[PDB]
Parts: sequence; structure tokens; C-alpha cells
Amino acid sequence: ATFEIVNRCSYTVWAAASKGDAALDAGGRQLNSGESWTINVEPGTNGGKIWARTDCYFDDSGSGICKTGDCGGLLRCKRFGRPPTTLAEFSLNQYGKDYIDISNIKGFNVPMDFSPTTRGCRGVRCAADIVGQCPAKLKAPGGGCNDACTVFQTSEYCCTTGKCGPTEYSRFFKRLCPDAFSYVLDKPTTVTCPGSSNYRVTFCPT
Repeated sequence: ATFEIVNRCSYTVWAAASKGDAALDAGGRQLNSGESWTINVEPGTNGGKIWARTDCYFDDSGSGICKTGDCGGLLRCKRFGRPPTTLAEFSLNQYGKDYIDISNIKGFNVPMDFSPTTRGCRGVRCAADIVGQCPAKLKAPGGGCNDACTVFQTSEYCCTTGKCGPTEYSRFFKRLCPDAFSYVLDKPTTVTCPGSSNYRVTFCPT
């Protein structure tokens, strides 16, 4: 499957793509404002994610640090990033269907649109100003708006027992971005697309 990752933000981001135990394609790249990066994701990839990282410094070896979404200090991510990270999530070719969603379960850093470029399903977006409106206790100093599980590490926020409900914090994300997951047991906002669809992830869509 082809993903085109587009940075419409006014600032540089460092895109990342991983399935948690390996890079997808090159795993990461710098995207200046307006740049597009096209990756190939193997059919049948389960549990892939794409995100943006902000305020990164990397050396010639591709080693460094980012203020949001750092993936163990590497330009080319093999593992998932440190919250807060708005996530584009996908599982491809699962019994004939692709499944896509946006998630705020690991917080929010950059607004995102995640849309197919082929026919047969709708996209999803979270483009509200979550950082500007972020509750004081969830604001991340490096930028972004953390989820409550990351900040407080309770069973209720992290849904550790597999029973949890919505919270004051999850409802904040849900109010601003209804089409994104706000907590682990949120009513799913997953979209089902035809198997082998292609997609575009746009940072700062509006």
C-alpha cells in the first residue's frame, strides 16, 4: 500500500512510521513545510502507526532527540514514539479489509487528517487546537497535550483491568475531536476501507 505523508504545517516535522517492532519503509524523515514523503507499506501489516515529531535535533548518524514523539533517539524509527503523539493507526488486508483510525490515546501533538486516496471509504481528522486548549495538568512542557494515562498512571486512565469509563480528561479530547479515540474503551471510530487501499496522512490539514 502507498501512503503519502504531507506536512502542511508552517513548521518542520519529522515524520515516523513503525509497527512497534520494526520500521515501516525508512521509518522516519524530515518534512519541511509543504514537503511530501511517499512510503510503501507491505500488505498485511497489522498495527502500523504514523506520527509527527516536533523540535528534533539529529546528527550525521541519525541519532538525536525530539521534544514530542521521540522513538529512542533515532531519525529512522523502529519503535513507537514517546507521547504526546497524535496517531494515525492502520491494519491492512485483514480478511479482505483495511482498518484506519486516528487516536488521541497517547495524547496530541500535531493536527492530522488521514484519508484514503482510493475509492470506497471516508477519512478521519483531528484538527482542533488541542494544544492551545489543553487542561493545565496535561500540558507537556516540550509541547503537546498528554493523555491522562501517561501523566497519572492509574488503572482507570490506562484501562489496565479492561474495565474503565470515560473521564474528565478523555472527554476533553473527545469534545474537540469526536472522530478520534479518546480512551482505550471509547466507542470505536475505526473506518473500514477496501483491502489494499492507498492513503494520505496530512499534518496540519486546515
